[PDB]
Amino acid sequence: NASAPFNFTLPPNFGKRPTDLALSVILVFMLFFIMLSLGCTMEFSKIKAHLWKPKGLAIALVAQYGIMPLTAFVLGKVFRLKNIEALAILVCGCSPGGNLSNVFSLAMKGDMNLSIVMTTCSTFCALGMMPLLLYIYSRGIYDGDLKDKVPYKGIVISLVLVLIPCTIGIVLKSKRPQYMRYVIKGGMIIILLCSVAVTVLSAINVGKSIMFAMTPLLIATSSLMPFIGFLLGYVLSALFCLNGRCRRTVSMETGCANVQLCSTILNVAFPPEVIGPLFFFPLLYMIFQLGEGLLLIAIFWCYEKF
Amino acid sequence: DIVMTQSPSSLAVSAGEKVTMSCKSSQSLFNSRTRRNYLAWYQQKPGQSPKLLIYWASTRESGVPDRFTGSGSGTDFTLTISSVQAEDLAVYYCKQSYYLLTFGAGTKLELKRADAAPTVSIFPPSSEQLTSGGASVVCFLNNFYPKDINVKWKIDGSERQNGVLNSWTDQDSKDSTYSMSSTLTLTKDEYERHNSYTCEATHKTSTSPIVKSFNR
Amino acid sequence: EVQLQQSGPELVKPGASVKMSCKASGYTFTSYIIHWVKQKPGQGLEWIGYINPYNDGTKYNEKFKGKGTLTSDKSSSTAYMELSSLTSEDSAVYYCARSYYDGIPHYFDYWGQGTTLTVSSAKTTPPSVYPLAPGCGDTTGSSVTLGCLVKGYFPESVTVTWNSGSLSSSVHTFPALLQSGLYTMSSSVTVPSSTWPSQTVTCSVAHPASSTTVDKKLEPS
Repeated sequence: NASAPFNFTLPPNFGKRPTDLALSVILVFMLFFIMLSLGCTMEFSKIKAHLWKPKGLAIALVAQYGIMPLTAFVLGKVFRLKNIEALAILVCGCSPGGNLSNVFSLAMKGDMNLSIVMTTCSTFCALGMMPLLLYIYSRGIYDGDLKDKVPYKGIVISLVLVLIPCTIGIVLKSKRPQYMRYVIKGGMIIILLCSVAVTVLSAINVGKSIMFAMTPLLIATSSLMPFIGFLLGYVLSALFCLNGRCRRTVSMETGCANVQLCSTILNVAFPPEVIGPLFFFPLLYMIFQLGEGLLLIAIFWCYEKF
Repeated sequence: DIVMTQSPSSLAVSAGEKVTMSCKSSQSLFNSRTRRNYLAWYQQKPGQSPKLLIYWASTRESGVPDRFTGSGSGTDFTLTISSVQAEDLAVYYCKQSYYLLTFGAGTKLELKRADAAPTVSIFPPSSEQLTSGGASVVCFLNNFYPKDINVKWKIDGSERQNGVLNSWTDQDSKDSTYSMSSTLTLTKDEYERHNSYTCEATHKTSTSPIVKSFNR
Repeated sequence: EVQLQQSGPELVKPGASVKMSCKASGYTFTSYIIHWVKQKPGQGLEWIGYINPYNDGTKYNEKFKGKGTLTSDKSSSTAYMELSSLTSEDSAVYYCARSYYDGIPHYFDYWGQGTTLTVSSAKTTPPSVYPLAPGCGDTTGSSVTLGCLVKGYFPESVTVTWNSGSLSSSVHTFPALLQSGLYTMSSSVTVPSSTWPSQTVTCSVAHPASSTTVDKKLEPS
């Protein structure tokens, strides 16, 4: 069929819809409340002790950065994927641990301070040295340098939005821990309201429900990536002589990856008419692994009660 | 880097003789991840922009005649035309795009001729040319098909081969043969001290070179 | 379908400062990337570099990295190419080509008509036409050849015709190649010797770049 661009197109209003800005600000507010309420149940002693012992941090970074990009490249080469799809899956693989994974860590309820220090150190390491590995692993694809194409202001903004609410929570609990219940209830109700609002808004904001036109093997590998990541993290944690409570959160952090930076780099690198359904690939992909995480949650409820 | 070298670089086919242009490139320009075999075969008619014929070295562009076929793998590729028409005479470069965009040397297509019987002609500078302060002696050969031909000047038994200009025609469509011209230019005050100005042309159609002498 | 329009032929001094514009409005200009290819006379094609207008990215060849410069205009949907460094040998033909680009440029499916860039000292002057005639003791033969050489004409716009000669039959025109800053071209026409004295032949030179149309008739020696 030679080489032709996809018929999918984005309206010009997509650049500056007020609804897009509303969606961005409500997600920022949601994440701020998530992080505040999530750090409201954390203490400084455990995070200091885990910072003193970067053993789990070291193994987490080794699994996420020294192995995950390599296996992502291997799967991309094996699946005979196109240049755009291979670049997208490589960027997803080299992406650091997503914030939502910490939420899933709350479901794990094991060594939460280790989880937060691991994810912040992973984001710092990403900001420090992601472009070099991205350029090394993308030989023959996108011959451009791409070094300046990766976002930097977004990474530091995310780092601030992670550190500030957690630090505020630790300070408030250490000094004056007397208003836990009201803050928790308000956070929960506002979180539910914002979730309902975003669920209502995104359905009409996305549009063009042609996400099923994607080729089957790309969907298969997008589903396999979180599974293989979780399996590799669990195996590395178990074979390295780590206790069970301290390994589930590390495995879940390693398996989950952020997709916002991948979306931003995909949109800045390529026009939206050139990209077909892959523009909707990351937003669904994380959702997919969320469901996968839910399955793991069931497995947890198959072990804690039994 | 990758450089393309074409072995024949020149051939002539009348109506249906095989052509089979081949360029071996430098290394294996085959993508392992994507089974595409990056390569492009173009056509550039004289006085016209290049026209794409084959992409991926296996698939032809829509609208081109079916006579253009391209088959190859790894480093070995071949483009065949079979039934060559009068409009198929052009230059093919087999451009590659695996790593860097590099073009080949180019292969020229001509028309075969049975035999060539060139005719020589020599002319001294005009009378009014000398008054202008210069002089130029010219010699042109007509109706010779093969490209391999040499021309040289002997003056008083001495070979100089300096200050010579050569020009070739463009193989007009009237007949498969074409002509060639050669000129020698020199300023005033040294034209008449040697005279002679003998010309000699060597061509593959005759063992004995054709020599023409000039007097006065 | 879509067509690519070039700026047109360019004649510039060795002082550089030349720009070539290529326009293509038949599709979404940001969906494809534009390559520039340089061709020397009779020496084959040569690649320069490509530009992606969406991200305004430019890539150049190693030889053309120093001089090549690519810019894009989304509003005009045009591609501009600049060198800022020219020599007398730099005269060539530049083509703009459109290609798809996912991770690697695939192929140049559409090309422009080409822009002929020439660099020289200009200084156009009327040519001098000198006829050719045999008769220096030669026995001639069944047919005799004749021509009219031209000296000192700068521009390419010139033609030679034989209204009283053999016309388009048995006429050869050697293309001119640059030398010493002023190139020369030659013409040859054959005429039977028996009918040559009866009907004289005159060569007419047409120089549209100037206002000279001098005509003369050759005389045997």
